[PDB]
Amino acid sequence: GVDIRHNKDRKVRRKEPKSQDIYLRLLVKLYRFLARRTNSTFNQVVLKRLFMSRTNRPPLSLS
Amino acid sequence: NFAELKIKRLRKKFAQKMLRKARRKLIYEKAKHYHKEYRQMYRTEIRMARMARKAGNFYVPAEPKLAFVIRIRGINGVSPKVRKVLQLLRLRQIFNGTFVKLNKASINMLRIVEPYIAWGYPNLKSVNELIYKRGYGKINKKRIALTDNALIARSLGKYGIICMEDLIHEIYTVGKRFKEANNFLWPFKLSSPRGGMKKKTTHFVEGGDAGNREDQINRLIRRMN
Amino acid sequence: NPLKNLRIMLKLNPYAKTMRRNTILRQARNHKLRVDKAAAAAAALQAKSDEK
Amino acid sequence: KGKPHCSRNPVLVRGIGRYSRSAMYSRKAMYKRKYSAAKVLATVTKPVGGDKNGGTRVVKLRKMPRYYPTEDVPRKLLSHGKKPFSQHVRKLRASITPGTILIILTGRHRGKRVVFLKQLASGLLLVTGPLVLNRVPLRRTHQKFVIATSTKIDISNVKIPKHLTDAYFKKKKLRKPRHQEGEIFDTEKEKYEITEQRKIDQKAVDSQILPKIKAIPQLQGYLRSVFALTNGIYPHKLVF
RNA sequence: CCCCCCCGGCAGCAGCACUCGCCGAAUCCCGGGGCCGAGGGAGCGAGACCCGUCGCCGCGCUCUCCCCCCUCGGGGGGGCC
RNA sequence: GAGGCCACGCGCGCGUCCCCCGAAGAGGGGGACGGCGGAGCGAGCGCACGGGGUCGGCGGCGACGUCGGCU
RNA sequence: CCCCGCGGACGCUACGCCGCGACGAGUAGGAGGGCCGCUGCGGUGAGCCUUGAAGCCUAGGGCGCGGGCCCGGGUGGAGCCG
Ligand SMILES: [Mg+2]
Ligand SMILES: [Mg+2]
Ligand SMILES: [Mg+2]
Ligand SMILES: [Mg+2]
Ligand SMILES: [Mg+2]
Ligand SMILES: [Mg+2]
Ligand SMILES: [Mg+2]
Ligand SMILES: [Mg+2]
Repeated sequence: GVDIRHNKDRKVRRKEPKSQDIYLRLLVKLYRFLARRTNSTFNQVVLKRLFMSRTNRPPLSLS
Repeated sequence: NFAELKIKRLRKKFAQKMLRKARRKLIYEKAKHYHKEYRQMYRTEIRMARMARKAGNFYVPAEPKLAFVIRIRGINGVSPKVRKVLQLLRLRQIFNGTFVKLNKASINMLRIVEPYIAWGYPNLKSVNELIYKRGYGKINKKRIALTDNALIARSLGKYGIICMEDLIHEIYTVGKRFKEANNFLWPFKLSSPRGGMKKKTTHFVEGGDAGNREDQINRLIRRMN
Repeated sequence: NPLKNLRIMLKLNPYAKTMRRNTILRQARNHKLRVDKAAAAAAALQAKSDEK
Repeated sequence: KGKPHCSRNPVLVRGIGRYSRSAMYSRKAMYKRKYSAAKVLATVTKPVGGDKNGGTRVVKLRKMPRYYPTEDVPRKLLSHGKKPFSQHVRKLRASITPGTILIILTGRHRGKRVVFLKQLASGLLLVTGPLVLNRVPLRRTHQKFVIATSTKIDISNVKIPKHLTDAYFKKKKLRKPRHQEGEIFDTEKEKYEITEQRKIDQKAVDSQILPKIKAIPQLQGYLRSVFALTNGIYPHKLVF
């Protein structure tokens, strides 16, 4: 037996969009490839934002 | 451009091979120098004791600066302070071993977890056996076996430790980067002591196994791994 | 396992080969010296017992 | 090219040479042997013959496969060892020296005492407890399944024939060419035949082993007897 | 028999006359029994084609020349400044 | 001056130290070390304690009686 | 400038495939997955079926950790399933 705690083992985060939008899934494929094969952290941020929900992607006003 | 690119790849491979050869020669000579240092220290202790006895005085050796700590009791019914100190020593399992740099703070922690551990002062042979047979690195939070020197070099080369011999030297003679070298090592997962223990529930000085046995930790290690 | 696998130990520490070779040569020399010294002691005993 | 030389680095322990890198450099004289600078036709042209068939034909060897299976198996990795049985080193127990009396533990010659002659290329022992004594011909046996006793005869300076090899003693079979389905019994030839060559070899070996057996008293009686376990005796307490 | 000698000498030496230790960078060699064999495209090279006998590591021989010791070209050694 | 070890082995020029004569203790002649200086390349066989097992080893037995099927 | 060879395994349902490391108790309770199961509806299988559907029986052969499922034999006689 090992003296560890298992309540925080599974990190709760989006690994994919919960949406079934096929266009969104295609561009998630594109940015998954770009984030994997480039060192640009911008691609990583964009991919994790694509995974997000609508409340986590609020609309941006023109102003 | 085919001949030119062949020349380019041959030159690159040859430069890489020469670099590997130079690094291997450096590793060999560092190990030789470490051997010289070890025998110098071992003979120096004997010589100092001899001159003190010739003069009729007493030579008190330096208090040991390295300890090996083995957790001997299990994980059931442990008080919170003992549990916390064992976690800070990285002994979360029975028959787990860890090298500890000895000072006031570490010794007081060892006193706190005294009933749960057996600790002592390992010798050069014990350090060699532990690192070579059961040495695993914490590389990218993974337990990776130390099967190549490149694994040590990629994680500790910024500190000058680039081989098994450098790691063993830093562990044995407690160097400047002992904390980094020791935390790089995964805690040793030792077997059950072959031949059994005396009594895990009492102290070593009262016929048991817990607490500080001075240099009998080497006997324990030989039976342990 | 190094300490059991010679080439694995040499991969991790190339100086182990020269240490091991020096140890083997030294042990052979010391064994020969002790054997010769014991044989000389036995021959001296034979001479001092059958010196006539 | 030059004549191959001996190793010049004597082995003192397996994997370790007696001399160091610089010592072997000086022994090899690498200081002056320094060097800086300086197929098979796949297709064959054949005259096809016949008028206006062109000149010749460029016929390739190893034509491409006619058929491909629906799926294959990936090739294995590489193991840097695992030599074939013919290249294995053959180990012999120190108690088995030429002329030792052995005890057979398995087979139809179970419990018989035979004479050891030599180890063969496969590590199998060649024995002949002489056929006039206990009906054991020149025959192979396995050193794992024998007991080496302490009694020995000096079978030095006797001539074991050179053709007595593993290929010589290998079993022979008849079945099964020109026959696929068994409606008529192919049980013929099942009577193994002792070859005249085998009889000649047996006579030649025994004619020079027997006088040395008769040289010591009642060893022939010992070889005629078979080994057995009496109810009082135990193999771990027995000196062989 | 015990102690001090004016002082010892020889051999051995934690003894292969089993009295009493701690050890191994001051440590190596060999052997036996048991359990196991997971993985499966490792080729920067020829532009591969018989199934990559491959990488790292440790070695040997040749692209130099003399000899030595056994076999009858083969095997085993000393090197060669 | 009648042994052991070295993971020491190309030249040229530069530096550092040592040696000789030193006719200003000038100037040349020699050794040792170098991490210094603009210029491409060793290949060819093997053995293997070398990124997890193979044999280019073998035997016996097989139809109305026996072989295998841990379910 | 490849060519005496015109040639060169598999892969990548990307909701897929592959690698490495650590870990595995569980009531009340929470969550995920279910190519677990029942009934009916929209699509789809140029699906199955009187040369035998459903159901049932079975010392028959198997698959899955499991929920369960497939196939053989019998009975049955008109519908059924992915
Ligand atoms: Mg567990
Ligand atoms: Mg839990
Ligand atoms: Mg308890
Ligand atoms: Mg036991
Ligand atoms: Mg208690
Ligand atoms: Mg001793
Ligand atoms: Mg396998
Ligand atoms: Mg659970």
